[PDB]
Amino acid sequence: PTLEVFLPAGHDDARKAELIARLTGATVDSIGAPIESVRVLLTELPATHIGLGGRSAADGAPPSLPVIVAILIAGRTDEQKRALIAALSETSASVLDAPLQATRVMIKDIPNTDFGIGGQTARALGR
Amino acid sequence: PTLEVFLPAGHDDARKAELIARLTGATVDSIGAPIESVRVLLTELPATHIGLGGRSAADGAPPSLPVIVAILIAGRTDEQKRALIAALSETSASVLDAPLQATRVMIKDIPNTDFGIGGQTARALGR
Amino acid sequence: PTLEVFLPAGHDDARKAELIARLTGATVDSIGAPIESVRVLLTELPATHIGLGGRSAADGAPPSLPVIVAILIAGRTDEQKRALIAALSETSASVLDAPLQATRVMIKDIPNTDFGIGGQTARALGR
Repeated sequence: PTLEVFLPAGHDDARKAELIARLTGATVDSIGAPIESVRVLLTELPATHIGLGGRSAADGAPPSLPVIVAILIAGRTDEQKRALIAALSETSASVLDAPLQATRVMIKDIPNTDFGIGGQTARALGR
Repeated sequence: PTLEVFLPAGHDDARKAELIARLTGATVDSIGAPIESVRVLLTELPATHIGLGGRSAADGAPPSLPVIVAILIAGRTDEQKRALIAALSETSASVLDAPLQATRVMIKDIPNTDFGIGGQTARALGR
Repeated sequence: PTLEVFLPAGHDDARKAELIARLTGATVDSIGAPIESVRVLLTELPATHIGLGGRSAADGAPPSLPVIVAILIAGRTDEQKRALIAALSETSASVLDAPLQATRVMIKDIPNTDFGIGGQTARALGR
């Protein structure tokens, strides 16, 4: 699985490492992915680059991050996704001290014909 | 809705804020999302990170219009999507003094099982 | 590296597998990433979702795909990035039978503090 996490700029290395550790744990627990297959990509945004309701965070918008994109090989059930969504949301909210209501998760379900690892498709690899 | 706007570096904070405000308004008009639900994420990239036709601006490609990825919960109609592409594109061209002809919008539908709002799935809510 | 390729829906599995293999080789050649580290996700788009000039592909827009978002651990040189943009663009255009001028590449650099592999940061792992 590959997570892209949009978060406010400013957090220190220890907090970011903790975010990575905890979101990875949340993923492993939720959808049973091998821990070494979980990739986390943190994308920091300045307040001037974050908008909610047409207002920038620099101009006082309420919190709107983290937004997490979770890229998964197709196959997880609806209720497994529901569990993933709950776990990533509560974990990222806790670590970053963000309101849970502000979190958003978007799963991108990728057909096994449409996903490549090492140049080989997930379908080729039996996934 | 969440818009990720891939933006070449160089615009000042006022133009970024104007873009956030006007893209948000275009989204509200075209697909009728509650304004408070519209998120804009500006992904500002150096010219060396942006390829057009196989080259960066630094290697001779013409300047880049924004590329907007519009992430929607599944369920918007074809007419709404048509209106969204037009509105976001006209707004981009107007705000950035740029050719309408080169504006880009890519819509990604997320199934309601795959979308998370405050830790709950869209489907589990009324969506 | 993590590549997301926006492409028209409807390509057959053989062509998608070829695209994944060839984009992977292009990435290894260009920036020297270990082949097993290269992940590719294809994001298929309906023609009504693909906007250029404020009109969708289904509504008569000129070719505008493939668009590739390449997320890299930071540290690649401008020359490496130039090579990557060229190779990804030429390869994806060739495989998908698309015009080179339609292609776009967007590179996101992730600091090694912001990149996770198996719950550990790239910096932790000596990357």
